[PDB]
Amino acid sequence: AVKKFKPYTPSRRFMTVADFSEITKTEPEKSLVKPLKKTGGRNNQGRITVRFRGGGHKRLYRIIDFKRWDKVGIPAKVAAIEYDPNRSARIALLHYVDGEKRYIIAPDGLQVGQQVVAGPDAPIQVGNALPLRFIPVGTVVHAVELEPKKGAKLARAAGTSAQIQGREGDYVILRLPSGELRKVHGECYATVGAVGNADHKNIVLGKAGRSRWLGRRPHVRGAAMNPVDHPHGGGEGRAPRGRPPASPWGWQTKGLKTRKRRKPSSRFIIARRKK
Amino acid sequence: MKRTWQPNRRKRAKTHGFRARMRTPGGRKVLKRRRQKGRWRLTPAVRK
RNA sequence: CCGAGGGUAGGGCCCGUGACUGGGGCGAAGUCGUAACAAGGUAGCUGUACCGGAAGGUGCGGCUGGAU
RNA sequence: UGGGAGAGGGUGGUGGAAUUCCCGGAGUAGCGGUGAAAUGCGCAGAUACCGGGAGGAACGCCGAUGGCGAAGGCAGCCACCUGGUCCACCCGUGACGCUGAGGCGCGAAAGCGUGGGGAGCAAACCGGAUUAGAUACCCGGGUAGUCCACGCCCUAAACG
RNA sequence: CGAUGUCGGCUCGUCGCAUCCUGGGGCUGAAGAAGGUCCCAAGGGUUGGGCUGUUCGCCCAUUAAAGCGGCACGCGAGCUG
RNA sequence: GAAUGCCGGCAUGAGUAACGAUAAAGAGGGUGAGAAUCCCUCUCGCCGUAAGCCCAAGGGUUCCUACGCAAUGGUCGUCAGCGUAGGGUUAGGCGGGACCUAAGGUGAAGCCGAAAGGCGUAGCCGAAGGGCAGCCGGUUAAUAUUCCGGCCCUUCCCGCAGGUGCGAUGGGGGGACGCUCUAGGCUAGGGGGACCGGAGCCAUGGACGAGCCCGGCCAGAAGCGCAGGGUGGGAGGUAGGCAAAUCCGCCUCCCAACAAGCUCUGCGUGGUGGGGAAGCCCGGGUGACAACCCCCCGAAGCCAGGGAGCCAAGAAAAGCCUCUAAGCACAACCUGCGGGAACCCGUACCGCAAACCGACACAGGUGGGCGGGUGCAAGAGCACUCAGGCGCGCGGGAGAACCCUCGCCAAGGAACUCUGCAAGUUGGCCCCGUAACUUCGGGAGAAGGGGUGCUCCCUGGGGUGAUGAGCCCCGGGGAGCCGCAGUGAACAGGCUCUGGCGACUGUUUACCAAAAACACAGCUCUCUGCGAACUCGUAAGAGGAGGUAUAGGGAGCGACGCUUGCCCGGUGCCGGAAGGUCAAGGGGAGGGGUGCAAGCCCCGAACCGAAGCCCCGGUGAACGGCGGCCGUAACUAUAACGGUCCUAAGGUAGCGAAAUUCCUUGUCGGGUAAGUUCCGACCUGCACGAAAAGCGUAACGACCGGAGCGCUGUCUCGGCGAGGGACCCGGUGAAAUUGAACUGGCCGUGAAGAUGCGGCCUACCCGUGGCAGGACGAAAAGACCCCGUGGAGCUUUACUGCAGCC
RNA sequence: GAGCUAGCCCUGGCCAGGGUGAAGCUGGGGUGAGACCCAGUGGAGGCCCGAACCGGUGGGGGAUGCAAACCCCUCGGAUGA
Ligand SMILES: CC[C@H]1OC(=O)[C@H](C)C(=O)[C@H](C)[C@@H](O[C@@H]2O[C@H](C)C[C@H](N(C)C)[C@H]2O)[C@](C)(OC)C[C@@H](C)C(=O)[C@H](C)[C@H]2N(CCCCn3cnc(-c4cccnc4)c3)C(=O)O[C@]12C
Ligand SMILES: [Mg+2]
Ligand SMILES: [Mg+2]
Ligand SMILES: [Mg+2]
Ligand SMILES: [Mg+2]
Ligand SMILES: [Mg+2]
Ligand SMILES: [Mg+2]
Ligand SMILES: [Mg+2]
Ligand SMILES: [Mg+2]
Ligand SMILES: [Mg+2]
Ligand SMILES: [Mg+2]
Ligand SMILES: [Mg+2]
Ligand SMILES: [Mg+2]
Ligand SMILES: [Mg+2]
Ligand SMILES: [Mg+2]
Ligand SMILES: [Mg+2]
Ligand SMILES: [Mg+2]
Ligand SMILES: [Mg+2]
Ligand SMILES: [Mg+2]
Ligand SMILES: [Mg+2]
Ligand SMILES: [Mg+2]
Ligand SMILES: [Mg+2]
Ligand SMILES: [Mg+2]
Ligand SMILES: [Mg+2]
Ligand SMILES: [Mg+2]
Ligand SMILES: [Mg+2]
Ligand SMILES: [Mg+2]
Ligand SMILES: [Mg+2]
Ligand SMILES: [Mg+2]
Ligand SMILES: [Mg+2]
Ligand SMILES: [Mg+2]
Ligand SMILES: [Mg+2]
Ligand SMILES: [Mg+2]
Ligand SMILES: [Mg+2]
Ligand SMILES: [Mg+2]
Ligand SMILES: [Mg+2]
Ligand SMILES: [Mg+2]
Ligand SMILES: [Mg+2]
Ligand SMILES: [Mg+2]
Ligand SMILES: [Mg+2]
Ligand SMILES: [Mg+2]
Ligand SMILES: [Mg+2]
Ligand SMILES: [Mg+2]
Ligand SMILES: [Mg+2]
Ligand SMILES: [Mg+2]
Ligand SMILES: [Mg+2]
Ligand SMILES: [Mg+2]
Ligand SMILES: [Mg+2]
Ligand SMILES: [Mg+2]
Ligand SMILES: [Mg+2]
Ligand SMILES: [Mg+2]
Ligand SMILES: [Mg+2]
Ligand SMILES: [Mg+2]
Ligand SMILES: [Mg+2]
Ligand SMILES: [Mg+2]
Ligand SMILES: [Mg+2]
Ligand SMILES: [Mg+2]
Ligand SMILES: [Mg+2]
Ligand SMILES: [Mg+2]
Ligand SMILES: [Mg+2]
Ligand SMILES: [Mg+2]
Ligand SMILES: [Mg+2]
Ligand SMILES: [Mg+2]
Ligand SMILES: [Mg+2]
Ligand SMILES: [Mg+2]
Ligand SMILES: [Mg+2]
Ligand SMILES: [Mg+2]
Ligand SMILES: [Mg+2]
Ligand SMILES: [Mg+2]
Ligand SMILES: [Mg+2]
Ligand SMILES: [Mg+2]
Ligand SMILES: [Mg+2]
Ligand SMILES: [Mg+2]
Ligand SMILES: [Mg+2]
Ligand SMILES: [Mg+2]
Ligand SMILES: [Mg+2]
Ligand SMILES: [Mg+2]
Ligand SMILES: [Mg+2]
Ligand SMILES: [Mg+2]
Ligand SMILES: [Mg+2]
Ligand SMILES: [Mg+2]
Ligand SMILES: [Mg+2]
Ligand SMILES: [Mg+2]
Ligand SMILES: [Mg+2]
Ligand SMILES: [Mg+2]
Ligand SMILES: [Mg+2]
Ligand SMILES: [Mg+2]
Ligand SMILES: [Mg+2]
Ligand SMILES: [Mg+2]
Ligand SMILES: [Mg+2]
Ligand SMILES: [Mg+2]
Ligand SMILES: [Mg+2]
Ligand SMILES: [Mg+2]
Ligand SMILES: [Mg+2]
Ligand SMILES: [Mg+2]
Ligand SMILES: [Mg+2]
Ligand SMILES: [Mg+2]
Ligand SMILES: [Mg+2]
Ligand SMILES: [Mg+2]
Ligand SMILES: [Mg+2]
Ligand SMILES: [Mg+2]
Ligand SMILES: [Mg+2]
Ligand SMILES: [Mg+2]
Ligand SMILES: [Mg+2]
Ligand SMILES: [Mg+2]
Ligand SMILES: [Mg+2]
Ligand SMILES: [Mg+2]
Ligand SMILES: [Mg+2]
Ligand SMILES: [Mg+2]
Ligand SMILES: [Mg+2]
Ligand SMILES: [Mg+2]
Ligand SMILES: [Mg+2]
Ligand SMILES: [Mg+2]
Ligand SMILES: [Mg+2]
Ligand SMILES: [Mg+2]
Ligand SMILES: [Mg+2]
Ligand SMILES: [Mg+2]
Ligand SMILES: [Mg+2]
Ligand SMILES: [Mg+2]
Ligand SMILES: [Mg+2]
Ligand SMILES: [Mg+2]
Ligand SMILES: [Mg+2]
Ligand SMILES: [Mg+2]
Ligand SMILES: [Mg+2]
Ligand SMILES: [Mg+2]
Ligand SMILES: [Mg+2]
Ligand SMILES: [Mg+2]
Ligand SMILES: [Mg+2]
Ligand SMILES: [Mg+2]
Ligand SMILES: [Mg+2]
Ligand SMILES: [Mg+2]
Ligand SMILES: [Mg+2]
Ligand SMILES: [Mg+2]
Ligand SMILES: [Mg+2]
Ligand SMILES: [Mg+2]
Ligand SMILES: [Mg+2]
Ligand SMILES: [Mg+2]
Ligand SMILES: [Mg+2]
Ligand SMILES: [Mg+2]
Ligand SMILES: [Mg+2]
Ligand SMILES: [Mg+2]
Ligand SMILES: [Mg+2]
Ligand SMILES: [Mg+2]
Ligand SMILES: [Mg+2]
Ligand SMILES: [Mg+2]
Ligand SMILES: [Mg+2]
Ligand SMILES: [Mg+2]
Ligand SMILES: [Mg+2]
Ligand SMILES: [Mg+2]
Ligand SMILES: [Mg+2]
Ligand SMILES: [Mg+2]
Ligand SMILES: [Mg+2]
Ligand SMILES: [Mg+2]
Ligand SMILES: [Mg+2]
Ligand SMILES: [Mg+2]
Ligand SMILES: [Mg+2]
Ligand SMILES: [Mg+2]
Ligand SMILES: [Mg+2]
Ligand SMILES: [Mg+2]
Ligand SMILES: [Mg+2]
Ligand SMILES: [Mg+2]
Ligand SMILES: [Mg+2]
Ligand SMILES: [Mg+2]
Ligand SMILES: [Mg+2]
Ligand SMILES: [Mg+2]
Ligand SMILES: [Mg+2]
Ligand SMILES: [Mg+2]
Ligand SMILES: [Mg+2]
Ligand SMILES: [Mg+2]
Ligand SMILES: [Mg+2]
Ligand SMILES: [Mg+2]
Ligand SMILES: [Mg+2]
Ligand SMILES: [Mg+2]
Ligand SMILES: [Mg+2]
Ligand SMILES: [Mg+2]
Ligand SMILES: [Mg+2]
Ligand SMILES: [Mg+2]
Ligand SMILES: [Mg+2]
Ligand SMILES: [Mg+2]
Ligand SMILES: [Mg+2]
Ligand SMILES: [Mg+2]
Ligand SMILES: [Mg+2]
Ligand SMILES: [Mg+2]
Ligand SMILES: [Mg+2]
Ligand SMILES: [Mg+2]
Ligand SMILES: [Mg+2]
Ligand SMILES: [Mg+2]
Ligand SMILES: [Mg+2]
Ligand SMILES: [Mg+2]
Ligand SMILES: [Mg+2]
Ligand SMILES: [Mg+2]
Ligand SMILES: [Mg+2]
Ligand SMILES: [Mg+2]
Ligand SMILES: [Mg+2]
Ligand SMILES: [Mg+2]
Ligand SMILES: [Mg+2]
Ligand SMILES: [Mg+2]
Ligand SMILES: [Mg+2]
Ligand SMILES: [Mg+2]
Ligand SMILES: [Mg+2]
Ligand SMILES: [Mg+2]
Ligand SMILES: [Mg+2]
Ligand SMILES: [Mg+2]
Ligand SMILES: [Mg+2]
Ligand SMILES: [Mg+2]
Ligand SMILES: [Mg+2]
Ligand SMILES: [Mg+2]
Ligand SMILES: [Mg+2]
Ligand SMILES: [Mg+2]
Ligand SMILES: [Mg+2]
Ligand SMILES: [Mg+2]
Ligand SMILES: [Mg+2]
Ligand SMILES: [Mg+2]
Ligand SMILES: [Mg+2]
Ligand SMILES: [Mg+2]
Ligand SMILES: [Mg+2]
Ligand SMILES: [Mg+2]
Ligand SMILES: [Mg+2]
Ligand SMILES: [Mg+2]
Ligand SMILES: [Mg+2]
Ligand SMILES: [Mg+2]
Ligand SMILES: [Mg+2]
Ligand SMILES: [Mg+2]
Ligand SMILES: [Mg+2]
Ligand SMILES: [Mg+2]
Ligand SMILES: [Mg+2]
Ligand SMILES: [Mg+2]
Ligand SMILES: [Mg+2]
Ligand SMILES: [Mg+2]
Ligand SMILES: [Mg+2]
Ligand SMILES: [Mg+2]
Ligand SMILES: [Mg+2]
Ligand SMILES: [Mg+2]
Ligand SMILES: [Mg+2]
Ligand SMILES: [Mg+2]
Ligand SMILES: [Mg+2]
Ligand SMILES: [Mg+2]
Ligand SMILES: [Mg+2]
Ligand SMILES: [Mg+2]
Ligand SMILES: [Mg+2]
Ligand SMILES: [Mg+2]
Ligand SMILES: [Mg+2]
Ligand SMILES: [Mg+2]
Ligand SMILES: [Mg+2]
Ligand SMILES: [Mg+2]
Ligand SMILES: [Mg+2]
Ligand SMILES: [Mg+2]
Ligand SMILES: [Mg+2]
């Protein structure tokens, strides 16, 4: 339930912020934070390789547990639900009965005070991690390993979910957040339920400065440039594209598919995505 | 207005100094040429 | 001091009038088509929506004040 | 107090039929469509038949001239939550009643906002026919919308 | 073209006369007043505004009249832009 | 003898401009060969959130003293940041190093690259961040938290005493964190005192006074006091913190909880050590046994790691503590005391500037701290002033034009002009009051008005304290006084109506454009399933992102409102396992050369053979495109209607003479006395039109149009006045330019615009202040234009390659 | 060569004073409960006015300059991109 503002400035007229209603603890766990080296879109050559990055708020990285098969059979308790500026989802603090403490991304409906657990025999309950082959077909699921033990890869953005559509040998069929149908190995771990903070998609940044706070510097239209800069540059006055619309580097940007043809995972993409 | 020369001893030593030049093929040739010309000083003076 | 009223400024209501514009009423014998009245030749009417020179048409839902 | 009938309402679940699409099989010269046709689709293997899969919407027989609700309206099946109502006993209160300008709430469809969903259907739209024309009726496509949640709109041959 | 700054305005004049006014005349389809037309004449005079960068033009209110041209479309080592 | 030639010398312009902020000067007395310019005294003026003081950078002896004045100093010079010489910078505690990490850099391991080299974990380096022990006064010509004095403190080594399972690069805790708002108590700082200390003063009409003037502190160990921060205790279990672990983490139990207890800071007090004014007399000395006290204001600083709220969610590492392992428990560590030990570098001086950056002693540029008082609502604003520092390194006269900066102006009041450009007006506060329209915030400081000083009288509440006095802060009522005028000086909106554009705050062409351009939230299309796409790189490797389709790249559009039509024939992109074409390769009908021959060697048809292209479809918020002629209605006119040609389809809604309209000042209406502009209409739209978005839109704008009010020197139309210049005198003394010059007018001529030729006219020789018509005046080998088989940026379905991709 | 200038990275610092008065909180009213209304408190914002600071709008001066971009008046931002 994003919170609105009265129109007492030009920008508050449209700005919307998250209700933060589920967060129960407002400073992070000191044993699980580390400094996030801001890059600014520069690589190790010092060159911008991702344009229009830099200058957002300072952040600390919360170390997340994307391999829950780490602690098979060891129940943990949901101790807090916290704000993580490195991701759209909220995070959940687990106090394992071990005494060990860890962060997971917090699925929708998780409640501080409940227990969760990871393993082939865990209850089909929100927050539990199992190998894919043990979740009953039909269950929506998140934080999905793409290859066994390599770590949660799929469906981690706020409010996302993969659905289990069926089995086939060592492989289960998933409907990804993109709507694509892909085979994933049954031994790949995944966490029951969808990701929380579904209202994340309904936040209205409201002003330029809010984009600046996020580390997003202003984006310049190719049509606003000169020929030395961009295919859309130049022109007396304004100008339509005057050619197939292109990126700064020449390639076409409306419809041109760019997935590599002979990629080995093609044998595992069943249906390319929707909509 | 603010002009272009804004002396900075640490900047001067770290950019044009002896150890900067020796770390680099082009920097060493600079020393070889300034020594072959017989310059009384091979890198700029800066007081540290 | 109050004080007719005069002056300055800013409001409210009403009446007249205005290039041009909207439709309305009326007008013996104009042009277009034929929507309705018979099952009116696609039953009709309906609220709404969209479209079309025009009557209208079509969708969704409703009414019989519909026929056989 | 004890009872009853009921698509009354809200939430969550869940079952089979059918259409469409997809994969595999087998199979070949047409299919579909109409008043007659054409567009369309089909040897790049369609139609018709079999096995698998996905997904949406609606709920056949029961079903009635039936039932429920204040009206709009309500139809697979299961559970939970909740309304109204009827009967029997004649037990309690002792006129506490009727109506009702304002107000408040509910209010088919279509329509609007932000998300989602999208099988079928289908305004607009395109095409094929018909015709003097055909911005129609008929045919082949087809986008909103039809469906979900929340929020508006507040109309009707909202009729007995 | 080893540079002659290019419209208009403003300022400052000066000159030509094919004269707008004022002076003097002839003719008149000149009764008078008022005109028309041509001749002489350059002494002096020849307004203020609205519009437009404007020159030019139209318009408003006057006027004896509201002239037409040249001077590097006079005048940017005088100004404006 | 010429090359806008090169180098040098010297001229011309010229005793000309200028002598660098208009803060400002005058006199006396010194010194000296020489004095507006150096020294001293008195007077005057200027800064005073600086034009004063303290740091940091940078500079590098410029500091202090004596001795100098050739050059440097925009004049002078006895002076100086100049010349010569001598002197001058003192630290265990301040700063940096013998400590720590940050970006980054470097880099055993490892990876990559023709070579050079590029990466790279740990580790090392890296600071203005963390950590760490000194305060006050005195003293020098010049250094001082450094020397000296007083009182404090840190670390290291050794010894003694008491204690303790001691022990680390290993585990853990801590260090350790944002933004805005903010409590309580303090301190810095400041105001006042009828109290305390003081050399004196009584003027000029009055005052010997509860008079004037001056000052009334600073540092301090332990303890104590106040105010704050930090912090649960005990037990049992334990599988987690990459060995161990009594620590930490998790669970259970008991007890304690706004406390208290323990601990750590700040402030106060504190033994003790210092300071101490005006005035006067020659930096000193006296004052002086100086006094050193009360009240009020009060930080943005301190307690601090305080509290609250918020979303954009806010370094690391060491010191420190705790836990254990090897080990060792004659050790070792901890606590207290004692002695000893304690190194290297900086320290002068300038530091908003004459010592730094700008070629200059240059009106420019330069980060941090302190920055007093009074009044004006507040304040770092403004005026004046303290402390302190200056009068800007040419002067003296004069009182022309003209220029700059400034002041006033009769009557008029935008008539000025491209334009009210410029300049007036308005101007703070308090109160009354305030319109269309609106997204309900706003528009709003709307507009427009009233008030504003001083005296006396009465009175309400707060802060401190004690509830009282005093001090201080917010008010209310009443009666009066003066002036032209009471925010009496200074600082301080002119306002309204209406269009275009862009929603908005932002951003830009450093140095001619700040805008309607860019950006912007938001909207849509599209790519991307993660070793993602994409981007940089030969690679390795990075970025993307320690992210994962509610995410990330690309593209257009550009808040929001209502909307965004028709065309897929061509180009693009997407789909199509058929067909057609298609390279290397396969295949080898059949040929050719050569050898006596086996053979060797060469050419080679059918046919098999990818991507791409052709072909079949799809696709517009992909590139794009969205007709012509003729006829027609019972007045006329015009055509709702029709005929036909063409197209892939013929422009929908909305808008329209427009930031677009050529004809054009279209036509009509409005505003004006008059309106090529403006606003409102109409529509034959040369040549609007729907995300290169269409039409609107409250609010916003140093954007661009039109209008009105107010007020004005803009103007009619100018006048006077001020100061800085110009002018004259003394001092110093440039410049571009320059074939040489003994350099007039007219009418002609001349390469077509003559001081220089002809003919006439006119004209004694030389200057000074002025003005700009000429010398086709200066400046820059025309930017326009053309030419050169000159060059460069840029485009593409030009050519030909290359990356990349298939 | 990034000691100018552009962007980013790390770590520090700066923003006088005044005005406006969002959410929330509380109290009151309202209702079946609500929504909601009023008052108080509260202190939000690419909010408002205005120094420092950052800009460079209009005009004038300067133009062999004080200056190879300055000076005066005026004007924009000033808790934020
Ligand atoms: C104001 C001073 C300048 O004059 C003008 O600007 C003058 C008004 C002219 O324009 C002058 C008349 C020109 O000549 C004309 O050229 C035309 C092409 C042709 C003309 N005739 C031949 C017709 C000819 O006369 C020309 C070319 O000047 C460009 C002269 C040419 C010799 C120059 O370039 C000349 C050296 C100019 N210049 C470059 C200026 C650069 C730009 N700038 C401007 N202002 C600043 C500035 C501002 C503030 C602070 N600092 C700097 C910088 C200077 O430094 O000084 C100049 C003389
Ligand atoms: Mg809002
Ligand atoms: Mg509101
Ligand atoms: Mg939340
Ligand atoms: Mg840590
Ligand atoms: Mg990185
Ligand atoms: Mg690197
Ligand atoms: Mg990029
Ligand atoms: Mg970037
Ligand atoms: Mg989060
Ligand atoms: Mg994320
Ligand atoms: Mg897999
Ligand atoms: Mg979104
Ligand atoms: Mg951020
Ligand atoms: Mg973006
Ligand atoms: Mg952009
Ligand atoms: Mg452009
Ligand atoms: Mg451009
Ligand atoms: Mg470039
Ligand atoms: Mg290009
Ligand atoms: Mg282009
Ligand atoms: Mg362009
Ligand atoms: Mg154009
Ligand atoms: Mg352009
Ligand atoms: Mg376009
Ligand atoms: Mg084009
Ligand atoms: Mg292209
Ligand atoms: Mg590519
Ligand atoms: Mg896909
Ligand atoms: Mg600069
Ligand atoms: Mg610098
Ligand atoms: Mg340095
Ligand atoms: Mg440096
Ligand atoms: Mg370097
Ligand atoms: Mg070096
Ligand atoms: Mg080498
Ligand atoms: Mg070598
Ligand atoms: Mg040298
Ligand atoms: Mg030598
Ligand atoms: Mg060198
Ligand atoms: Mg009267
Ligand atoms: Mg009909
Ligand atoms: Mg009919
Ligand atoms: Mg009919
Ligand atoms: Mg239709
Ligand atoms: Mg076949
Ligand atoms: Mg589906
Ligand atoms: Mg009933
Ligand atoms: Mg009874
Ligand atoms: Mg309804
Ligand atoms: Mg058709
Ligand atoms: Mg026909
Ligand atoms: Mg009925
Ligand atoms: Mg020329
Ligand atoms: Mg020349
Ligand atoms: Mg020229
Ligand atoms: Mg020249
Ligand atoms: Mg007569
Ligand atoms: Mg007569
Ligand atoms: Mg005559
Ligand atoms: Mg005359
Ligand atoms: Mg002309
Ligand atoms: Mg004209
Ligand atoms: Mg006359
Ligand atoms: Mg006349
Ligand atoms: Mg003329
Ligand atoms: Mg002539
Ligand atoms: Mg000329
Ligand atoms: Mg001419
Ligand atoms: Mg001409
Ligand atoms: Mg001329
Ligand atoms: Mg001229
Ligand atoms: Mg000029
Ligand atoms: Mg001119
Ligand atoms: Mg000239
Ligand atoms: Mg001249
Ligand atoms: Mg000239
Ligand atoms: Mg111009
Ligand atoms: Mg010669
Ligand atoms: Mg020369
Ligand atoms: Mg030469
Ligand atoms: Mg030379
Ligand atoms: Mg020379
Ligand atoms: Mg020479
Ligand atoms: Mg010589
Ligand atoms: Mg010489
Ligand atoms: Mg000379
Ligand atoms: Mg001379
Ligand atoms: Mg002269
Ligand atoms: Mg000069
Ligand atoms: Mg000068
Ligand atoms: Mg000044
Ligand atoms: Mg002054
Ligand atoms: Mg004197
Ligand atoms: Mg002497
Ligand atoms: Mg002197
Ligand atoms: Mg002298
Ligand atoms: Mg002097
Ligand atoms: Mg002196
Ligand atoms: Mg002051
Ligand atoms: Mg430094
Ligand atoms: Mg120097
Ligand atoms: Mg000298
Ligand atoms: Mg001398
Ligand atoms: Mg000498
Ligand atoms: Mg000199
Ligand atoms: Mg000088
Ligand atoms: Mg010294
Ligand atoms: Mg010491
Ligand atoms: Mg040592
Ligand atoms: Mg190497
Ligand atoms: Mg280093
Ligand atoms: Mg270090
Ligand atoms: Mg440090
Ligand atoms: Mg230290
Ligand atoms: Mg101390
Ligand atoms: Mg111990
Ligand atoms: Mg911390
Ligand atoms: Mg941290
Ligand atoms: Mg920090
Ligand atoms: Mg914040
Ligand atoms: Mg103190
Ligand atoms: Mg005070
Ligand atoms: Mg254990
Ligand atoms: Mg004594
Ligand atoms: Mg501060
Ligand atoms: Mg603190
Ligand atoms: Mg705190
Ligand atoms: Mg680190
Ligand atoms: Mg052992
Ligand atoms: Mg032993
Ligand atoms: Mg040593
Ligand atoms: Mg020192
Ligand atoms: Mg300064
Ligand atoms: Mg100095
Ligand atoms: Mg000077
Ligand atoms: Mg200076
Ligand atoms: Mg004071
Ligand atoms: Mg004030
Ligand atoms: Mg002076
Ligand atoms: Mg000064
Ligand atoms: Mg001077
Ligand atoms: Mg004179
Ligand atoms: Mg002045
Ligand atoms: Mg006067
Ligand atoms: Mg006057
Ligand atoms: Mg007026
Ligand atoms: Mg007037
Ligand atoms: Mg005017
Ligand atoms: Mg105007
Ligand atoms: Mg004024
Ligand atoms: Mg004022
Ligand atoms: Mg006032
Ligand atoms: Mg009004
Ligand atoms: Mg109003
Ligand atoms: Mg208005
Ligand atoms: Mg309006
Ligand atoms: Mg309102
Ligand atoms: Mg007012
Ligand atoms: Mg007001
Ligand atoms: Mg008075
Ligand atoms: Mg103001
Ligand atoms: Mg713009
Ligand atoms: Mg703008
Ligand atoms: Mg717009
Ligand atoms: Mg808008
Ligand atoms: Mg701003
Ligand atoms: Mg510029
Ligand atoms: Mg430029
Ligand atoms: Mg430049
Ligand atoms: Mg400019
Ligand atoms: Mg601007
Ligand atoms: Mg721009
Ligand atoms: Mg833009
Ligand atoms: Mg915008
Ligand atoms: Mg939008
Ligand atoms: Mg979208
Ligand atoms: Mg590349
Ligand atoms: Mg990473
Ligand atoms: Mg916008
Ligand atoms: Mg745009
Ligand atoms: Mg609206
Ligand atoms: Mg097409
Ligand atoms: Mg097509
Ligand atoms: Mg196509
Ligand atoms: Mg072969
Ligand atoms: Mg085209
Ligand atoms: Mg086309
Ligand atoms: Mg339409
Ligand atoms: Mg028009
Ligand atoms: Mg017109
Ligand atoms: Mg228009
Ligand atoms: Mg046009
Ligand atoms: Mg026109
Ligand atoms: Mg025109
Ligand atoms: Mg006209
Ligand atoms: Mg009119
Ligand atoms: Mg017309
Ligand atoms: Mg355009
Ligand atoms: Mg508007
Ligand atoms: Mg603006
Ligand atoms: Mg603007
Ligand atoms: Mg006006
Ligand atoms: Mg007016
Ligand atoms: Mg004047
Ligand atoms: Mg004067
Ligand atoms: Mg004389
Ligand atoms: Mg002289
Ligand atoms: Mg001299
Ligand atoms: Mg000669
Ligand atoms: Mg001669
Ligand atoms: Mg002569
Ligand atoms: Mg002469
Ligand atoms: Mg000629
Ligand atoms: Mg001649
Ligand atoms: Mg002559
Ligand atoms: Mg001669
Ligand atoms: Mg001759
Ligand atoms: Mg002659
Ligand atoms: Mg002659
Ligand atoms: Mg003559
Ligand atoms: Mg002269
Ligand atoms: Mg001249
Ligand atoms: Mg010439
Ligand atoms: Mg001339
Ligand atoms: Mg000339
Ligand atoms: Mg040349
Ligand atoms: Mg040339
Ligand atoms: Mg040139
Ligand atoms: Mg030419
Ligand atoms: Mg050629
Ligand atoms: Mg040629
Ligand atoms: Mg060429
Ligand atoms: Mg070029
Ligand atoms: Mg720098
Ligand atoms: Mg500020
Ligand atoms: Mg609160
Ligand atoms: Mg602001
Ligand atoms: Mg304000
Ligand atoms: Mg300026
Ligand atoms: Mg600037
Ligand atoms: Mg101005
Ligand atoms: Mg200035
Ligand atoms: Mg100023
Ligand atoms: Mg201002
Ligand atoms: Mg402001
Ligand atoms: Mg402020
Ligand atoms: Mg910020």
